[PDB]
Amino acid sequence: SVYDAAAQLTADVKKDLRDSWKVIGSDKKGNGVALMTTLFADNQETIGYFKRLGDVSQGMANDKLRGHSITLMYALQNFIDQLDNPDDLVCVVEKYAVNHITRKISAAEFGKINGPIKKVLASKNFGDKYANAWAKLVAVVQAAL
Amino acid sequence: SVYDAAAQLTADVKKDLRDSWKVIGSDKKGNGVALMTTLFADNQETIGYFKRLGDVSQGMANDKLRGHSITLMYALQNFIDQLDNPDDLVCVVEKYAVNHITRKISAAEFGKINGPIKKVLASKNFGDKYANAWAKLVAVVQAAL
Ligand code: HEM
Ligand code: HEM
Repeated sequence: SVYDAAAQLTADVKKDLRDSWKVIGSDKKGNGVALMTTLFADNQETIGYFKRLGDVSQGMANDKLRGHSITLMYALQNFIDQLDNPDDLVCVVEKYAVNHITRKISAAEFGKINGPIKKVLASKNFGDKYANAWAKLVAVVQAAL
Repeated sequence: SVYDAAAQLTADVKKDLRDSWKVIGSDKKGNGVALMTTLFADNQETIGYFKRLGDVSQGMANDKLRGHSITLMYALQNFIDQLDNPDDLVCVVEKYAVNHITRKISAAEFGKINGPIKKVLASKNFGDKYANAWAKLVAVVQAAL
């Protein structure tokens, strides 16, 4: 359940999420597009879902991809800001979950974002410990799909 | 064009937007729900558009309305953070515009949000000058509808 998944965000996990977000959240445009391009590059089978964005290989030059990417980073900002209150975290998670359920995105496919997050964190010198923390947060969204 | 509208936002207008957002954006859950409930109170004809959120008169207790309201405040956060780069502002504005075009929300209907914004600003003592600044930002989105 979403609530049990949310319960897994312990004190250390929340700390690791905040500390790493201070760095990756400071460049939403750059890191957001990096996240998306890495997803498309490593999981080419997911590109079909993003038909509305056009030629996603254009990266930063594609305005639709840039707009989508920046907005996605604000969803993460949203999650981080709700870590203090699990009932609020759950209602925003469920809101975004619906955006993906309507696009027929399963829990398994949503989980494909973990690879890209691990790589982006790694490029900023944040290792496995941080990648695992982020996987826990992603797991909360997965529980709602 | 949307770019024209964005490019018309001046230094004094941006200053007023940021100064007022420092306050209204500090309690996203509270002011977000206040915005939505005020819209429903003053413009009852819009309630039907939000059927997905369920019984909106439940206010804060309605988890779906709460999730929506908090997320709406991050859309405004997004706009405020992109004020100095018109190209970035335009791409996020067009992204959110699509969310409304798909729901058949016209430019005139979107402008109905100005009343609620004016009232919420007034609750924190931000007057007409600030309401006009916000109407200019809303007009940027209207240029995309
Ligand atoms: C960190 C994880 C992710 C977050 C926070 C996230 C967030 C978002 C947000 C905020 C939107 C815009 C919602 C809307 O306006 O309708 C979106 C759209 C979308 N997401 Fe995700 N997403 C994530 C991962 C994924 C993954 C892994 C997939 C695919 C396997 C996916 C597929 C989609 C699709 C298809 C859209 C619609 C794009 C469009 O046509 O505009 N998302 N996502
Ligand atoms: C300050 C202005 C506004 C902003 C920034 C804004 C932002 C948003 C956002 C971020 C969403 C979620 C998009 C999605 O996930 O699909 C949304 C949904 C929606 N908005 Fe707005 N909106 C604004 C004003 C309005 C107004 C005045 C109306 C028209 C009465 C409107 C009607 C809708 C509807 C019908 C939905 C879909 C709700 C649902 O079923 O989830 N919006 N808006």
